[PDB]
Amino acid sequence: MGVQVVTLAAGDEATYPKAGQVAVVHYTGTLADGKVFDSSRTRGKPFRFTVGRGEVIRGWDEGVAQMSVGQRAKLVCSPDYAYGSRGHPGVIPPNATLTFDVELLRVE
Repeated sequence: MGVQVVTLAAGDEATYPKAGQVAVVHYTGTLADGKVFDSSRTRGKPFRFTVGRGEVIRGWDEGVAQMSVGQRAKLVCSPDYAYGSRGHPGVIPPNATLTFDVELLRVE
């Protein structure tokens, strides 16, 4: 509830991030309509963070939490569990659902 994950490219399906551990994945902006947005891969630099900490949003937390290394899927979560609330002009809608494509690269 509030965050959904749709598998896109099956990966290892064996190695998953641990609660409190630092996981590295690639996030890509995308709207429910399909409109593509700014992505991290665009700069050839994956985003890493501690799954469970307060540095990321609830969406990514659960999303990546249920993700596997080398696995790619879409992360469609609500603004209540992300930064969609405030958002920005030409970047993020006013408290609107968002779908960020997350791709696990490795876990640490």
